Amino acid sequence: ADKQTHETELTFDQVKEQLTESGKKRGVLTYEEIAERMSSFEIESDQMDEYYEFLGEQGVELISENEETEDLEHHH
Repeated sequence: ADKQTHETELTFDQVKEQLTESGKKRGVLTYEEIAERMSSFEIESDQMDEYYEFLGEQGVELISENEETEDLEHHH
């Protein structure tokens, strides 16, 4: 719950919360779209794993990116 800035620059926490919400809506998240936003920070795969576990527990399946179509009924 560590708030983002007014410039829409988010924190690791906020990005976590973004991705969380997105995954919660979809039921899925590709690993690299998750990594994408975390590229603003320095997040290793180890730390990512912790987030993946988190997401999984909330209700988000993490797919790769080379696959995706269960959620592809939305343009955006």
